[PDB]
Order: sequence, then structure tokens, then C-alpha cells
Amino acid sequence: VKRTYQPNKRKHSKVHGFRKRMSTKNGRKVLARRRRKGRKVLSA
Amino acid sequence: AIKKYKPITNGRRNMTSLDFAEITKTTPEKSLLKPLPKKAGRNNQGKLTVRHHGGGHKRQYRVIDFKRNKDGINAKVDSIQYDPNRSANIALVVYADGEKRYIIAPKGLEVGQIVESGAEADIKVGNALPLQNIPVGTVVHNIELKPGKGGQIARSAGASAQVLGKEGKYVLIRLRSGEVRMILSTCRATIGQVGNLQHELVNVGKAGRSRWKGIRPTVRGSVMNPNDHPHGGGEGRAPIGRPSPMSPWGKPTLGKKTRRGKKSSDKLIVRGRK
RNA sequence: CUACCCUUGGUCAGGUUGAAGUUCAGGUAACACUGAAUGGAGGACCGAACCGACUUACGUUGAAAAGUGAGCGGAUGAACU
RNA sequence: UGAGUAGCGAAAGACGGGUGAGAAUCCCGUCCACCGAUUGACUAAGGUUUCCAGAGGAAGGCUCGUCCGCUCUGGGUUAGUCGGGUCCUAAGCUGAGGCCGACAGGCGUAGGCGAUGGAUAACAGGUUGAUAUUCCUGUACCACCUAUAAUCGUAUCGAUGGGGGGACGCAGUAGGAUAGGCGAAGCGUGCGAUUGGAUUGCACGUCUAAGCAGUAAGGCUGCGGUAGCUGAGCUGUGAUGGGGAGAAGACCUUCGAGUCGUUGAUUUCACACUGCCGAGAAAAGCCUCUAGAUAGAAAAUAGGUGCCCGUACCGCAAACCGACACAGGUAGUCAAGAUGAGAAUUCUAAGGUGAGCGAGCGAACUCUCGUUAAGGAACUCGGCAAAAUGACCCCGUAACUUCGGGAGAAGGGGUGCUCUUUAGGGUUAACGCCCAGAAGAGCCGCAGUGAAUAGGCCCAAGCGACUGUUUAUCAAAAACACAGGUCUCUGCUAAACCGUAAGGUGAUGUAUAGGGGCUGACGCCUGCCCAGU
RNA sequence: UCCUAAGGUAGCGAAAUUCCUUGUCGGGUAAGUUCCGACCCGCACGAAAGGCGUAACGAUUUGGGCACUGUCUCAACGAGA
RNA sequence: UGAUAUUGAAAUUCGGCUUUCUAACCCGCACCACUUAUCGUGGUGGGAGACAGUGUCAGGCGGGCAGUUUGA
Repeated sequence: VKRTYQPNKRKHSKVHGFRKRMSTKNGRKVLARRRRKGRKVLSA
Repeated sequence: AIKKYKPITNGRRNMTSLDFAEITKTTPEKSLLKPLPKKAGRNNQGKLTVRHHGGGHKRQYRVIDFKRNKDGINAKVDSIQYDPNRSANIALVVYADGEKRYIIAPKGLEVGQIVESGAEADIKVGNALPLQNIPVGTVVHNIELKPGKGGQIARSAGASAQVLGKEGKYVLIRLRSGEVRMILSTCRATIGQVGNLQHELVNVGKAGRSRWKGIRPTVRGSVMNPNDHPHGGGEGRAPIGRPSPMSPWGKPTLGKKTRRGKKSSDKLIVRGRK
């Protein structure tokens, strides 16, 4: 059957990209939490 | 002038359609068209605010001249064409200087002459004249309410009004619905009655013919669930159950008047519709 | 993913039936009403692709956390993508 | 522990050589078998080195392994023209000032971003273990620079703007051409396995763009509005004193090989013409207009310049999504012969593949298939399942109907092969090639649509008119929807609705209109009560 | 003769509605708690949460026939996993 | 739906509901300028007008929505 996840390079960067997390105050608070925790990947 | 098909198939059994014999040009004016995308009854927030809207055939918008702005220039009817945006037809008039415009096609009008000016134009179908120069007893359409804004009343297929006695600054008029009110004498109006009077005698025939017009199904509130409609649901078919029928949002929808309590127009209405 | 909608694209081997209208010739004070051709309308007919899931068998620490075999429905449209 | 128990994931393999410590499983060869509207050939998304060569067998591969999409080492992607950027724009998303909000921030104008569409200059061969419209060979085209020659100027370049153009739906039939097919000795093979053959039996029969010619059919007649025009498939010279070429004389070598008349024909090349009602984006390139700017070599000569990103490989699959080397899912394009209406059916071509555990025996039982004497629903909650009917031609067919239907009603008869024949036809100097019928006379079998593919029907009731829709994953229905009917609210900054602010939908609509409740084609009808709410 | 705002009209009726109930009387069967046609004692039908009819349509429910058959009387043999 | 603030004039009238006038306030009304965009600002006309809109206080309706109770 058709599974839930269908990869798409463009749609993945427009929804969870770095530039879209900086366009919102709530999105910026996401990168501040990942930085404070020591993650190697910040977005995407 | 109403074609009636033969019962060769179901749905087409009792279906009827117009004749279109009054049309003379099946091609619009390329210089008077504009795009008109569909909204589907959704707000600028992206949410659905009006139900039963969606789909339909692609349409283009024709620019209509509801103000009739010019000085005693005589125009000529060039052709009558079909307009999908309204219930009435439209006529293309050409003026003695070359300007082309669109106007609503009155009843029983052919390729002749038309003039738009006050105190000089005659009382004949086609001419637009201020209510001051209109004697009591005439039938007018495309009536205005604000000087220079454009006609907004009696603009449907087979619609018109009747000019009653004038009273000082205002004139008494009887609208199609039956109401009587006053309008400023400086408002413009056109003589005659909107044509295409056999438009309401049509039988759609089948459900698919209304789908490509832009209407979606209408689910009755009595077959819904309790958390979806005040009529909710019981065991099997049930009556209304309440003292008065409700709307989808919880308001009486039978004989409850929704007109606002206080407004400026209240002084200009003599007797409501009956 | 799924439900509805918006803008812009694509797809449906083959066969069958023969509505309105039109045309000539008999009609007729005028119409009416008849014929033989032309004509190709339809949520129309049979049936692949494609889209659906009515019956039954098998499988149910399965090949598969919903499938497979054999029949079955729609198939120019309220169609599918 | 269960236990050396279940399982080892749809399918045809056999033998002879080679390698090696070790071979049913790796390599080569010959037979056999399977797909072939395809398991074949190209290409978007997605994956991200899985691609090539030599060298390896610990682990991974449901067995084995000398082998690998696994390990080690070294390699592989070449563009002015192909697809995207220095071009345009739909939806939508963001918007200097501005409007509105306890704070954040929500709306919105000019202006920008944004293809799934519009505009836009290259083709045919050759070559590597791994790239090819990119490299190479042969011939083209577009934009932009530089110098030097034709009119011996009161020409030239034009907007930031104006007007044309671009520019658009669905259905149906006919017609003109061309691809790919088929049949004939125009060329190269070759003529004999086992009984008689010798108009024997095989295979081939091609060639771009661009640039010059004239070309079926199409639309249109004396700057914008008012009162011998434009486009057009195909054909033919040459390009090509080349390229390719089934084969030949020689056991990345040199070298002279044939390109023709006839038939049948698109789903490819025109929204062209015609009809219909549901009435079918935009913008730029492009061609004009004058504002103004006040000065040349775009039909032509000889030389120069032209950037950035993608290009390997898989792509109905072992590489994509599914925890797996998983009977599942995944857009578009190319579409051969016999049979046929056909892309159905059976067998084959081009080109692929033989499935990653086997060998024996032929118990019970279970699963998937094939027959069965005499009865024929006696089975069972119930004809569940199975069986039967099935294509084409020709006769013929009831009650009821809203006159269209019912209807393929129900029933019955024909069907192979050979011969003898005669004013249907299409294409053409004849001839020949193709398509298609009515008669008569014969032959063979238990059987002639001899295989495969293809409606059981009929007499009566309940419900809903009808096509359609619904509980992804135990309910497809009498449930929802529907055309029609009726009540009621709304005169426009409309009612209703979201936010309940701005701003929006309704609607670029105006009572023949819009919102809400209840009924549910059509036909005949729809009675009485207003004390209560 | 009491009471009420008025005391159910046309049509239909053991019905997707009838508890008594397998009501009773006629059809179909050798045998019919189901089915069809009629009777009204309608517990508890009824006119737009409409009443009564209706051609054409249905992978809808229901009863009776023809054809056919391993469904069965009653089992037997063969092929493959 | 009333009181009061924003909110000023004149007259009728057996510390006043009502005809009445422009000057506050309002106009998804028109023509101009910013500007070859009408979102917005400003100016001139027209319409309306001390009403409407807005703040505080008060009364009524209000399963539309919310928190809870419904014994042994």
C-alpha cells in the first residue's frame, strides 16, 4: 500500500529549514534549545 | 423560447433549457475581459465561512458600465452577448467617438441608439436619466442610491421598479420585493425592464448540471450528530424535539427577524415588503 | 498519510445504438401532420488499460500490522491522476 | 527448556570442459524452458558512489561459495545550442510608508519572490573496461566585439508610455500527407539430413540539421477606434566524387559491394472546419506609434569572444517507500509478426531471464487441480460452492409503459475442407496487388467459433425513483446525496459567517438574488384544533 | 348521557408496524410457523420526521419454477506443493 | 434597553419625548494632489447630524459555551 512518508527534497527544507525557523520567534526558541543541549545538527 | 428535451435517459427526463435565439455574438470583447479566480467561500484566513461553494466551470469577468458617464453622446447597440457572471444578458454599445462599453440589455431592445444625459434625453428604453426628469408612472431599472457611485437596485433578469409620486427632496419608488422608500432626486436610473424574462422557468434536470455551476451538496441537520447540529440525532428518525427549529449555530431560523435595531435608512422606509 | 479546496498539466485499444435540427419529394387557403435520406446528442449501451472492493476459498508466531487466487462493479464523467 | 523440532519468501533444468586446498551453487560452450501492451528499450521523483578494473573470504548473503549491490587498493561524470539561472508570469507566500492590537505581533498598498505553463540558436556518424546532442570527424546556426569597402542624409536609434499580437473549453466526422508493416528473383549466402524434389531454401534492399525551390488544405480584402494578405504538413535537388551496409578476395589491416515499381496505413503531423452550453489565466519576447534622443556597415567581406549549476549508476526495482536481498505501492514516453473490431486471446520477434537450499520415497491428514456408474437439491439457516449459458450470421419475440423503453425478452436454425463458376468494388497506361458476396457439385471425422478468450433464463412481492456517495482495517444497505416542492429571514457598509479589532468571505453579486429549516423524480392528493410552548 | 382547544377525513391495513398468533378463510406442495390473494377483533396505520400508486434502473431483501450439477444418497481413483 | 461623558444653537410646548437649523462626530460617496498604483493622508463638493459610533454604570434575554451536584 502507500506508506505515510514520501521523501521530497524541496518540501523538507521549506517546512523544517534553517531560514524558516529564523522567520518566527517560536522557531528561534527551537534553535536556542538545541544549541543549549549540544546537538550537532540544528535544523533540517 | 424554452427547449424541452425528450425522455431518452433519466435525469434528462424533465430537463429544460433556454433557446439563446436573442444572441448575435458568441465571442466576447478581448479588451474588456479580466481574470476571475474562484474563492470557494473561504476567508482571507484560509477558512471556510460560506458552505456549499466550490468547483464550477472557468469564467472570465466582463467590465460593465453601471454609471453611464458621458455628455449627450449617442451610442449604438453593436450586439447582444452571453455573460456567465449574471442572470441577464449584456449589450455592446459604440459611441460616436469610438469608445466602447458594456451595458445591461433591457427587454425588447435591438440595434438602435442610446443617450445618457439629464433634461434632454427622451423617455425611451435604453436612456439613463435622473429621477428628477422621470414622470410618475414609469418603469425603471438599475437605480442608484449615492450620486456618482453606480446603480445597484433592479439589476436581475426581469427586474424593474415603478416611480410613484415625488415628494420634495426624495422620490417614492416601489421595488420588486414590494417595499416603498425614498431616494434622492440626483440619483440616476434607466428606463425599461431587464430582459431575459424566461430565465427562472428552467429545469436543471440532474444533479451534475448544478455541480459545474458551483454548488455542493447540502446535508440536512437532522441526520447529523448531537455535537454537530442542534437537531443532533436520536434512535431512528425523530421530530424537531425543540420548541423552535434551530440553525447550525443555535439560532431560531423560522420567523425570527434579523434586521438591526437602529439605522439611518429607517427614516427612508415607508412600508416593508409584504 | 488522510478529508475539502485553489492554480497549472496529463490519460481513457475497439465496437454498438441513432435525439434535436437540416434537405428534397407528396401535403395544404396558411399550419398541422406524414415519409426517405442526411445529422451525431447522452451523469447512454458492450468491453481492455486505469480506478474501485460485492461473494467465496486460502493465509492469520502469514510473503504482507489488512494481502493473494478465482469471479464481480464503473469505465466521456458528480471520472481518474 | 521446547529441539536438532517449525521454517528456509510464487517459477525448468541437464550434461560436457575450466579454475581450485575444497564445486548441485563460480567461469565458458551446446541443448532445453519462461516473458514478449513485455520480466524488453528510454526517462521524472527519491537514493547518494551502490558504477569500472585487479586483488581478497573473517563477518553479511536464510544452504554452499573459488562468487557478489560485502572487504582492500587504484580509477571513472568534459556543453554558447540538451534541462535549470544573468527572461515572464498563476495560485500562494512575503511587503518601505500605512491601519489595528495588554506585550509579543495580526492585516495590508506600491514593489518583489514563486512552474507544474509562455519565450528561446545542432544535427548525423565514430570511439572507452567505466562518459557522449558534452570528447573526436564531417557540415550548420545565434548573440556580442574590431578594422576595411556600396546611398555623395533635413538616414539611424526610440519610451519608463500608448495600440495590436501573444491568447487558450468540450464533443464529432471527413479529408491531405508521412512513419512503422506486407507481398514481388533487381543484391549476397548457397543448393543438401532419411524416401521422390530443383519457378530449392536463407538473409539485404539505408542516409540528419541547416539552406534554396513550390506545397495538399486553412483563414482573410480597401499606430488604434468611429463614419496579390498571412500562415501551412509533405515533397524534391543537393549536403553526400562522403557516412553506413547483409557479405567478399585475404586465416581498432588495405580494398572497386545491391538502394527499384506495387499494396495496405496510424492512437503521429492542425482547436483546422462543424456543432453545443457549463461560455473556457496572466505576463514577457515580438511588430507598430508618436513624446524626445538631435548621426550608419542586423539581406552582405575577413578575423575574434561566449560564464555558473546538473551529467557516474539503479530507477515496476536486490539500489525508491515498506525494520529484510519482503507475492504490496510508485508519474510520463517508445508499442514488431501470425489471429482479430481491437493495446482482448494463444504462439513467437527485437531484447532479456531460469528466481540463492537440495537429494529420495510416492503413508495418513491438509491445500491447489482433473474425471466419476444409476439418481438430480433428497444437501443446507440459504442452490454457499461447483456446473451449465458464452463469439459471428440469419428468422423471430408477451404482459405492462412516463411511448424513449421493456429487448440480447423468451425461442429456433446455420459455422470445416476441395472444386466449378457469373453485369459489386478500391488502386492503376494494361497487367497485377487489396478488400467482399450469392449459387451448385463433392470429401472426412464421435465431434467443424474442433485449442485459448466472451450473458443461465423466467413467473410474482417489499424498499429506494434514477447515475452517484459512506464507517482506511469485521456493516455498501432500506442509510447520505440528488432534480423538484414549501416555509422563513435579507433594500445593500444586506442578512448570515471567521476574527467577534483591523481586514475578509457572501460578491467584483442586487429579490428571476443570497443565507437557513423540513420534505425528496413523476402521477393523484395532503382533512380537523390557535386552550398550552 | 359526561368531558375537551378538536375528538382521525381520503386512502391503506396480522404490514420493515398485530402483543394474543402458526388469527380465520381461499391459492401453490404427497406434506407450507415462510410466500401470494382476500376478510377488519388497527394491543400500538394515517396524510410534506407526508399518504396511496408507479414504467425504467439495483454486486439490495423475499417466495416459486426451467436448465444444470459430487451440495447430497455414498464415496472411489489420478496429478502437484 | 435606559442614565451620564464626548455634545453646541433656535422655536413649539397641558430644571421636558417631539418639527428645527451648522460647527463637533460619521460616510467599502464624487472629483483633485502625493503617485503612470486609490491601502493610506490631505484639500474641495455632496449626504447625514448632536442621532449614530465609543467609555463607565444599570436592568432583561441567554445549554451558544463553562465549572459541578444528582444519598444510604
